[PDB]
Amino acid sequence: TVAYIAIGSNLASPLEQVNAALKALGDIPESHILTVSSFYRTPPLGPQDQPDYLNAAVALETSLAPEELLNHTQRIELQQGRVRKAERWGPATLDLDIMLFGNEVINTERLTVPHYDMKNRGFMLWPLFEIAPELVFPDGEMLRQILHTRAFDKLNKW
Ligand SMILES: [Cl-]
Ligand SMILES: [Cl-]
Ligand SMILES: [Mg+2]
Repeated sequence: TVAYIAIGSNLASPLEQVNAALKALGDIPESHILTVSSFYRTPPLGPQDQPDYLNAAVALETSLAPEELLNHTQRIELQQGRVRKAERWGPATLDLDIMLFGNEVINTERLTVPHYDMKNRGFMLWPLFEIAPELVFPDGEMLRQILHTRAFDKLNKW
């Protein structure tokens, strides 16, 4: 099954963090990285000069069950980042989100696929469209269509 995973970092050298996260993701059992997007740059909300976010998307072929994949992504986040409690409202060392898992729809306390609000987050959709321009969401909506009809500025590259 192809899982699409969102990667985000705005602390401790994001280029270093995304690269470590990619390596970790690549090591997950019964899984293989199919494709990686370019790295995008998402500035913060606010003028106060806060660190920009590096965002990416990964196509991960996997024979794992969705909750099994989640066990590894959470593990990776916990081992590589999640250093201070403030990161939940503020800058983060590493965020790993499972965006999509094949055409599955999943709503458990643990795991919600498609990811919460992802259709309204260009920092997710732009890199996903780079690697999967023909993608169709589980409800039948085309990703391309979503980007042609919602108010997303083009994200600049890192
Ligand atoms: Cl850099
Ligand atoms: Cl959907
Ligand atoms: Mg392997």
